Amino acid sequence: LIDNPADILVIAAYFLLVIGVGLWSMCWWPVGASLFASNIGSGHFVGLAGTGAASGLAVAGFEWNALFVVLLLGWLFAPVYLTAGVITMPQYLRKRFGGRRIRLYLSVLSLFLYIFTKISVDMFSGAVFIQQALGWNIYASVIALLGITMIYTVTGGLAALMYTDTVQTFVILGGACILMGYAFHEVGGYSGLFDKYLGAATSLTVSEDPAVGNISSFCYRPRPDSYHLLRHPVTGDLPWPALLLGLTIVSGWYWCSDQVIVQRCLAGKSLTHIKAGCILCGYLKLTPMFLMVMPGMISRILYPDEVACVVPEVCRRVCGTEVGCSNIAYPRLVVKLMPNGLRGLMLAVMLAALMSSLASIFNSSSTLFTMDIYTRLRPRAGDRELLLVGRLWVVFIVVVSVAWLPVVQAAQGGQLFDYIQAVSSYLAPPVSAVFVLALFVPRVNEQGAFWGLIGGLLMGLARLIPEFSFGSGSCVQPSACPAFLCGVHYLYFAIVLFFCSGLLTLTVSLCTAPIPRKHLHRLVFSLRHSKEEREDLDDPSWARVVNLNALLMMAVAVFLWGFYA
Amino acid sequence: QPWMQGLIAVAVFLVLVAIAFAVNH
Repeated sequence: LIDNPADILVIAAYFLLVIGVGLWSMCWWPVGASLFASNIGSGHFVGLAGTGAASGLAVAGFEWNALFVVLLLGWLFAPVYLTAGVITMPQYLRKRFGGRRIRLYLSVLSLFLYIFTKISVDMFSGAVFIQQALGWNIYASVIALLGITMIYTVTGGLAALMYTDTVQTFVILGGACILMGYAFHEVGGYSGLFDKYLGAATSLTVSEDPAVGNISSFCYRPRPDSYHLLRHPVTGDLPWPALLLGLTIVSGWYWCSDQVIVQRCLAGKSLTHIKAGCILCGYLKLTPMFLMVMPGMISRILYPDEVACVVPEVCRRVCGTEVGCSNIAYPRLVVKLMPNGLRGLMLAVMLAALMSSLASIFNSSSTLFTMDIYTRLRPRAGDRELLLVGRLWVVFIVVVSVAWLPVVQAAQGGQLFDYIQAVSSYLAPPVSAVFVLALFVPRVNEQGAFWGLIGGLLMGLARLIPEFSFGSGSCVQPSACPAFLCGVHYLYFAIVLFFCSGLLTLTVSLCTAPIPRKHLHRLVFSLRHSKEEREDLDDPSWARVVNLNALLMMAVAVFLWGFYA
Repeated sequence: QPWMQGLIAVAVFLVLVAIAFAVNH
């Protein structure tokens, strides 16, 4: 419903200005802004809003545990990425363990998680945004998104992303604030939302498929525990013992092992400015509740027939998939509530962010592949061969991601955030456990760490592969997946995978002798400060102010946690 | 009420932080 002069003109103007900015290059605030830019992504918007609409308020605990994991990065992991002289987590692991097997496995795992949790997610979120605006098919939407991403990459926007990212982080937050205000005004305010959400449900809940038959209230009714982050520890959408503990693992893997954030963080003048950037990122990481989760609840309130679709046929007609329209909440909000003038600007900035992220991820994946896999499979290299290989790899990941859109659409009952977190938790906890063990216990050996990593990979695939093979579905058509394999919340499986990988790493490393201290100097957290050389393997008041600010941030975070408990 | 739980959590964490500082001392 954007086919009015007020919308197309603004979108075209916005894209033209972005291209011109890209073309021009052809001729505490920053650190925190860059850190939060990952959560500002439109994929994050869609996932969080859809999960909020589907379940309630609990999905914000993910973001606030990410606050507490950022106050773990800044004070525990950044100081070691500065005492080891290393930059990225795989570089720390290579320096500490040596060899090349660990680095090659990490490169392959990073490429897989880029294709699954980032590339496919961004493509699907852009497709959902375009479908909810132009009413297009998912494949046409992703084709258009890919085309505009190509224009972005060739006009040189990835060479001027400085002036299209850290100032787009203010247009996608002003638009988010304005849309939050509009949604709250439409729903009657804070109290209006909290009175109305529990009573918002679909009216078309019968279905004509004999097997489905009548649909139970449990599925089209909002969860009774929809206003509490502390869901039941066993029968809960987000088992709180996992939302806290079993997420700190995955979120630590992200903010301590995701090259984007690790390097954006290490791009600070001092450790007392990296801490301040982390503090500001945390305060800005408390905002996603009010900006995306509760607006998703308002989306469910205003558009139950669409967002709260429960009938398979209605859900196929609305979502495009029969599982559920959870992940169209924010797109529906944007395309319906906001005015005809600013709606186009909001959609343009969202799509520009999605395609900028896609371009950055394509470039990063090409660089990683060329410099870590083909560089070893053919040491001869050659610039022409490397460029051809990079372009062919971009084509390959684009094709595979396009072939993954149905799975992203139907994953975890149609909840994009649940899909992202499941794919993460099924592959991250192993590397997180290996990294933590390497940081803390010096007994870890290189071959032991590699064997632990690969064992965690195998035992996490033993749950990722069958889950996608059998599907997830919803109450209406529950998947025919084994109970013992599928019932356990993916975060509980995250904890189990973390601990199993740790136990395997200890078992393997205890078989052989440890690496001497000459290769551990200034690498272990317990031996950071030694004032001795190594053989390699190939303030007074500002600090107090930063500490007090961190304490204030934690106090605010715990206040909000208790308020929404 | 919810603000009561928020204040309870804030007080609990402040007490824990004070205990940690005392242990450091």
